[PDB]
Amino acid sequence: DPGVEIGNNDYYTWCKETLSVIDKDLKISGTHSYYENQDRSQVSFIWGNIFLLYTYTEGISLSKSEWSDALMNCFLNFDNYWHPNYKGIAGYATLPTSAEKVPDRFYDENGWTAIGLCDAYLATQNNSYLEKAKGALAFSLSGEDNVLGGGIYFQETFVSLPVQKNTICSAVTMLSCMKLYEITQDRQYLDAAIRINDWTVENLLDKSDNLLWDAKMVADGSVNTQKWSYNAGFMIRSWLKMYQATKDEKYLSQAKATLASSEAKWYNSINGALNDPGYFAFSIIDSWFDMYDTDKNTVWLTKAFHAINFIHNKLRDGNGRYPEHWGTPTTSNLEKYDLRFSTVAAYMYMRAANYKRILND
Repeated sequence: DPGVEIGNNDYYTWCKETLSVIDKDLKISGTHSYYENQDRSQVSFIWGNIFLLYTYTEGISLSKSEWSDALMNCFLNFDNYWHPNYKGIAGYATLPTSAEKVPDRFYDENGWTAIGLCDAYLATQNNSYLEKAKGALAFSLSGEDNVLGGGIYFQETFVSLPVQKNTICSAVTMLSCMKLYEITQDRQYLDAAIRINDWTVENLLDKSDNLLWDAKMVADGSVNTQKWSYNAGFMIRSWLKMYQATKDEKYLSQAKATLASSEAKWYNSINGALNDPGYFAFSIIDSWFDMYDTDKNTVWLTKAFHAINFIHNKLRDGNGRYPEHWGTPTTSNLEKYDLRFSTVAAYMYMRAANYKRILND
């Protein structure tokens, strides 16, 4: 029973507490923008804001009236990161930008954002959210070409990084495509997800453990074989959507094989720890929630609540802050922190609150 794991845990309150501390530490006074880190000297990179977007969006499921304004204010902050036309195409930048400036854009960042904006549209029916979801996803899809036979580049403007195509770009683009396919019923999104998936499985999936390698270098086809939880997790979420859309059992079997291997590699089911950066490992928890949505087996929720309980009860420090990595209990207060460390925890708490509500309905 997940009931045993949920107990009297007030996930909804834990989320609000976490958001309060984030705002205190990192909200830029007089704005709805956030600093990157404890130095409070640079506006945040887009990524930590994406976890806020996800949190407020999920909040709508708990209370539309409580979270609608927060979601809209977040969306309007994202407008600061939107570039309406750089070298012929619109898309989000990693830092605030405007039409007359040169942006630094990433195909993965745009897909992470597209996912959130699709969910925001599903929650609210606000067309402006979907317009940007489509624009962000179009930007991600513009990173796809037949160099290496397919796949999507890490970034628009390579400088110090070698030119490469990356699993996370495949995976967030696939999931975005599947969400927009559900909304629009336009088969071109489904076909894109299938094409990108076929390339990704052929080039970046390790058949020995069903985990995902990180990237493939354009210069020589060499693979970065580092295995990160989020490369598996976003592929699992995508495959589960593809299963729902196609009813082809191959997607479910692949999702289950990759998820089992992800649990074996990263999850200590005894204490609930996830042995990776939180801003990656949360994707395994979202995979468990998707599995519950798929088969209604409550054991998936027991795992999710156990891991989220660990975050609160073992990772949270004496100042209500969160560490980068989820693998080990926190034993002293953090001196350094970036926006994404606590925002991902807030998101997890809101997801947990939602599933607690669903179980008690």
